[PDB]
Amino acid sequence: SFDRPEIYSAPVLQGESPNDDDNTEIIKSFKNFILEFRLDSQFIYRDQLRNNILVKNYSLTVNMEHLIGYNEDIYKKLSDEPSDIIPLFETAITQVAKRISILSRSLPTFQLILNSNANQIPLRDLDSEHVSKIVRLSGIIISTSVLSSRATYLSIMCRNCRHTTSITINNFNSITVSLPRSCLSTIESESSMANESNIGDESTKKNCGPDPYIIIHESSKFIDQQFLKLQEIPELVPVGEMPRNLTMTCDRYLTNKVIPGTRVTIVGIYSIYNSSGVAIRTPYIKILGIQSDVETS
Amino acid sequence: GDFLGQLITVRGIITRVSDVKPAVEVIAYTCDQCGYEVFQEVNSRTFTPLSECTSEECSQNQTKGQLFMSTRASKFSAFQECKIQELSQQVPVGHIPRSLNIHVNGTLVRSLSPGDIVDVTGIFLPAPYTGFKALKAGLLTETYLEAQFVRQHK
Amino acid sequence: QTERVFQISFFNLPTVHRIRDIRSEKIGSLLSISGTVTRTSEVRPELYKASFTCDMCRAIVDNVEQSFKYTEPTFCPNPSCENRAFWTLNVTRSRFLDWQKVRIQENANEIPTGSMPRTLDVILRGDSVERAKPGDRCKFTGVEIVVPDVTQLGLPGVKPSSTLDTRGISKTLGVRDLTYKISFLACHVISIGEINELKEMVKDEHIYDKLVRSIAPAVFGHEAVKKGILLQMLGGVHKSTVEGIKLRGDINICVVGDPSTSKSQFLKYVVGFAPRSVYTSGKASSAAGLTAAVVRDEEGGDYTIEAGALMLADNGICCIDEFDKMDISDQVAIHEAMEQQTISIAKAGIHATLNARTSILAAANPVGGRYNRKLSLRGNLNMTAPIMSRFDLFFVILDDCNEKIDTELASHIVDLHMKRDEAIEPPFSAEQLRRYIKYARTFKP
Amino acid sequence: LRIIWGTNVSIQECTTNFRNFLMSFKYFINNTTDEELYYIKQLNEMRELGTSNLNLDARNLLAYKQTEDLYHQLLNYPQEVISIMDQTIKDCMVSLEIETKFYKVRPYNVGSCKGMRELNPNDIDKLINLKGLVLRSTPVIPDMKVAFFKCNVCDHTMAVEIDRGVIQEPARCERIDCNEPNSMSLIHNRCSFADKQVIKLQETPDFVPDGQTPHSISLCVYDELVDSCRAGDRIEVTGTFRSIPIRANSRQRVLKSLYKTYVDVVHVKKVSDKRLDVDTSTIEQELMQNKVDHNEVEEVRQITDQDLAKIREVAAREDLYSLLARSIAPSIYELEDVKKGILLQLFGGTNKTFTKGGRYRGDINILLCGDPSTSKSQILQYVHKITPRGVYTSGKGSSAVGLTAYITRDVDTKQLVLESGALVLSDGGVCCIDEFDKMSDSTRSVLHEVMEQQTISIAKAGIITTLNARSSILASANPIGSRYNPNLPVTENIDLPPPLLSRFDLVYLVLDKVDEKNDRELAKHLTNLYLEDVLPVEFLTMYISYAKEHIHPIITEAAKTELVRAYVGMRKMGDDSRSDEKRITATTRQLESMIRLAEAHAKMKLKNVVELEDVQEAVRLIRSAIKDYATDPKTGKIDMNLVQT
Ligand SMILES: [Zn+2]
Ligand SMILES: [Zn+2]
Ligand SMILES: [Zn+2]
Ligand SMILES: [Zn+2]
Repeated sequence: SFDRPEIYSAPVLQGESPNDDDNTEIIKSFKNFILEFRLDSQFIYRDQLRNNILVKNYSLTVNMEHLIGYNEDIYKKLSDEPSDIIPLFETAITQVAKRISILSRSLPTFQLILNSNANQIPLRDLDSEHVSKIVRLSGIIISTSVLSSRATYLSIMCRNCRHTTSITINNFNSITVSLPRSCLSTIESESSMANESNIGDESTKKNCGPDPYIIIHESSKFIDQQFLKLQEIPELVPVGEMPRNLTMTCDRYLTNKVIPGTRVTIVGIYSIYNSSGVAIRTPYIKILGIQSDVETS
Repeated sequence: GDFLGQLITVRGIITRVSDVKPAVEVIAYTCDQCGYEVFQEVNSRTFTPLSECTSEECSQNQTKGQLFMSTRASKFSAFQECKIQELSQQVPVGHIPRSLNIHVNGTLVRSLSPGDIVDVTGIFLPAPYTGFKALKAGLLTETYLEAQFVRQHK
Repeated sequence: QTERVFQISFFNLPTVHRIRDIRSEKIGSLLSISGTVTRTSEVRPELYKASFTCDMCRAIVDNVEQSFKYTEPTFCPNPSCENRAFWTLNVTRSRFLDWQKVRIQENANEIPTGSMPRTLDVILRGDSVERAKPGDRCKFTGVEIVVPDVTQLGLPGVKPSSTLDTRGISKTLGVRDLTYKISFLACHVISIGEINELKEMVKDEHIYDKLVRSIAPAVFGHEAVKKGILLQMLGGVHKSTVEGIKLRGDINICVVGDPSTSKSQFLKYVVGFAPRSVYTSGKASSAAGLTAAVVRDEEGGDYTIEAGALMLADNGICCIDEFDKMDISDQVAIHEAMEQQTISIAKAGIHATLNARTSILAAANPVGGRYNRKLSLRGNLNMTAPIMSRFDLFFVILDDCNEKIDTELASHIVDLHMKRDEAIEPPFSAEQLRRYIKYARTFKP
Repeated sequence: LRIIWGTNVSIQECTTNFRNFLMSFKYFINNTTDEELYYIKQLNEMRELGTSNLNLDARNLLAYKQTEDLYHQLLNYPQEVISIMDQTIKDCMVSLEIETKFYKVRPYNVGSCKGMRELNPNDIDKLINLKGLVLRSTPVIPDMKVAFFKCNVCDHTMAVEIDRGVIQEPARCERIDCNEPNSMSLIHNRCSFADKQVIKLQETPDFVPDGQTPHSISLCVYDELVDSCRAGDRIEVTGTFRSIPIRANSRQRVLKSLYKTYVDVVHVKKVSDKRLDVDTSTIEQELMQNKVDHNEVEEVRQITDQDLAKIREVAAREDLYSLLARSIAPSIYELEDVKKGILLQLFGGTNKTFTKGGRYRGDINILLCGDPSTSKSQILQYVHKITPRGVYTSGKGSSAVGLTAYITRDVDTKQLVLESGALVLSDGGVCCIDEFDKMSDSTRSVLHEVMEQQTISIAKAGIITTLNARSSILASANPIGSRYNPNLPVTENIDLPPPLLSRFDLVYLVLDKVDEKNDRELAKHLTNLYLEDVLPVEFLTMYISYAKEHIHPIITEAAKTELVRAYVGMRKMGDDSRSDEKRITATTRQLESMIRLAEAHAKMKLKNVVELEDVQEAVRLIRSAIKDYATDPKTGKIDMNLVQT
């Protein structure tokens, strides 16, 4: 009738010398950038982060061309493999804000909103090249769906044995984590009396069932997700053809920022999802920034 | 069973004493990629060694180093196991004397020898069942005694 | 029409290595070793080049090299199928070889001080099978190999282990144990250890006396025992009647004396001279070590018999010292070997009849230390009546006190110590005498 | 002062600290070798001889002021200190092939400690020394160092190095053209291996706490120290203290929390100043193998020329025979005739080998009959402790299986192995049987062959072979009833068949008489010991080993005449008293006994010639042992008025 053993660590020695394309070095270079980069004599991003934390907006808006004059390597990587770098750049901001809150007196992952002023590919100039890459687009909004609920933290329980665990999601861009198919009590032979409670009932093996996990909703947390459609400017369209449109997805601090009838600049990732032909996929854009030309007052 | 988890003293005679061997409590590992040190806790009679690194750096980077055991850093204890039997004047009329198990750790080893009459202070604690499966009904457990202070009558 | 398997055989190397000198820096090289053979197995087929069928597609892959293990193909040859793990075996169209296993032991003269003999497993292939008999001294030329060994899990020390390198694999567990023991695979097997002289011997008309005077030269006198031993080395005739009654043709001798008499030197002479002879003592021998024992093969599916003293002396002489310290259980087996020439085995569900056509040389101590001249022979011995009846000759050695004989005996004993081996000058040598005995046994009077 | 993590060692500090000591060492002191630069002779002679191992005593360093620190550090971190000590050598050697040859050190004087079972878990990875008797050793085991991989799609061969036991198998072929996943195969016989052997040792500590039964220890010897130890050997071993976790069973990768213990041997010592040197006549081929294997384990001891000069200076002494007999047991007030037999037993007869097969050995066998309450028991103990190989047996405590051989189950490998017995472990030594008369006829049976041919023949399940038992027998027997009765014959006083009594070379009748000046001397002798010339132990053992090693005596005709005359005279006596077992009848073994004793007496005093004096002394001793100078040849009775002390 014993307890759960633990695993813990502590730094001792210098390991192998660090390769510059290491993830930790990327996080450290981006944390240096945040608190170092200067324009004129004001440290813009530290001040911005402090002010945003005062008003409970957990986000940072970064102008993309400010980094192509500080560290071009991490710029090339971001424009080439955005899905791998964005999660890493989202750790440094949380780490900095953690210190700021503690010294200026439950913080979720911080959202990175990208705003840019550069080349703009038209909506009809999209091909196989731009897949898993960052593009800049202009157009008009015609649709905005209703906000949907998606999980970030899930607490679950097994309906047969009563084993409990948790799940954390920090990747909401796909439109995926799922609930475990088998009870995790058997693979985590953790306690000395637990593997003994797993037996009995004459001669047989504890079988919980095909999918036995129930979600305890009062102990879970959620976020908002939206769908939008962008249309090409109805003026520079081929004569006698229907205008083409694209489907875009956004969440957290980008929702309810626009209304249909607005002309906008969007920065995002060109990706696909599965929905006649041997192997065909449907494209869509993950939103990373919104800028409106001018709004109808 | 009323006496489990308490501090109790016993009176008996020692029948067998085992040698002194090391018992592992925390195992130490060294990663060449990061230079951290991983410490694994053991409280069973059998355990499974770790394979991959669980450091923060290795946990983040895709490249994860391989673990090796460092004997010197580990946590070790001195272990002995003793059997104690009833005195003749305590056995009921017509029955045979019974036995019990005692555990010793630390600087209290090499203090009991076979053939001694003693009074042992210990903590009465349970252990997992080790009998036949077909004869198991419920959550049955075994008992052992954790030595803390030894008195000898001679 | 298949191709013929070819085998190469090297021999006549410069040096021969002892079993207790094999090291691990000679692994996979050519060497020659010596030893004594105890156990052999039956001949069984071995997988050499196999044919496999694909389970995704049905293609045929032929002539896969096995190399000491059950190897499977690692890539479908069709540029389309991507099968690498799923295969089935056509046992009808695969090529086999012949396979036997032999067990060897260290020779008596090569054992160090205070230690026990060592063993080694020898593998034979092809045409080399069935050349080694139990109880032989052979020289092997071959290659020193390593085979898996799961008995080492428990020995102290660091035992090497294998794992796959995870540095370089793109991601978004097969540990194997390297424990081996040293074995031997052989390509050449040899068993080690003119008419002018034979026709010269046959003529001499004092040949009998010379032969008598050439036996056990180190012993002084006792000519009757010398004659008996020769007649026992030569033999009689084996006959069979119409009714299947078998008439026996082996001579059995017993020498009776007290611990003072020189009766063990006769036995030691015969165990050093005769081709197939074994020396055993009363209280250092068990029944299983005389008749036979049954052991099971690791390969599985069969069993093997291991020979005892009586089987290793088939068509030969078995020497037993201290016959009076034998048990009734052993004596009932010796009687079976003497009336019948068979040994019966029934243990663990194995039935087997084995051949023991052997002669018995036995030395017995009087019942009370000394021989009582006032009692009969039966009163002085401790044997079962069935055993005593089937002995042909009983020789009793008694002591006499005569001065001239004592002078001669003492002179002889001191001469041997002073002059080493230049104190015998026998009529014939051992190599001469073996040839004559071999020639003599082929006559049927 | 860089400190290696987890230690207090600075590599540069210790290397520089070590090279000054190695280039300058100091120390009833001489002026020839005790005041010269010591270790540069040791290195120069090493490189000259073509040798690779330096043997480094330890207490050398606990005096020289600098390297005191290094002694404590060597007894605590053997792994890190011994790699510093080698780089000093191969640097020091060229400072004086030597650019491609590897050097080693071997500490052999670590002291203190009080046995394996007194060591705690805090003594893991420490240097300790052990003494004991070897029983078993497993055959050589191959250990992998470099592995061989073949690409089955491109035939590119790769080699890998073991790193602390683990092998890294490449996932992708290394060829830039053939880059396949999982194409690497292992070919076992193309790999590089090394040697490993496991020994089992019966520990013989000095302090035995109350109620410790003997136990056994496991030792791992690698590379050079293979076949350097044989069962029956009493050795001294230096090594490290380790621990290892074991797997619960073959199928599962699960381990057991309680650890297993053993010792990594670094140095082995097979000599002692206070014991005799092994018989080279029995290990001829091991000496040849050691040179072929280049292991510098020294079996025999070194003799300087001052000490060898002392040897002949003493060997010239007039009273050598009395002096040697006196210094055998310097604390047993007893007749010199009894001690002379032990002295000549130690020298042993000349071993002779015929070139047509046929071996004659020179082992002496002695029986000590006589009243109880004598010092027979001490003689056997003293001889047990001076001879290199021996076992002590009781009468009614032995079995034939326990004396010859047996099969046992090894708790490590769980298989059945063969193990040696009492008499085979005593090969080239002395076996002491106490209370011989109380032993069964079944157990007495096995001794006949050992006393006749010095072999044993075993036909049991698994073994059919002949074993070598070249041992000396020293036996003591108790007389029937209270005391020896002079009125009865000897054959009626000892419960042993008269035919068996004739197999012994010497039979000693130890009789007790009441006489006032003998009693006075014995009482003063004993009382002098409870208060607060002779040859010390070292010199005695050295002399005996020298004689047993070099000289070899051969007999002459003048001796032959006397031998034959003596044998005939002995047989002619009592020719009428043979039917009645009054006296011990004479046989040919007595002739051989005279031969053996003459050769042993010749070997003493360092001759190669057995002259007439030797045979006369041998016959004198044989008669004096049986007390034939006081026996009535008709009745077999002893006149005690004539038995003088
Ligand atoms: Zn469950
Ligand atoms: Zn790591
Ligand atoms: Zn296929
Ligand atoms: Zn390849």
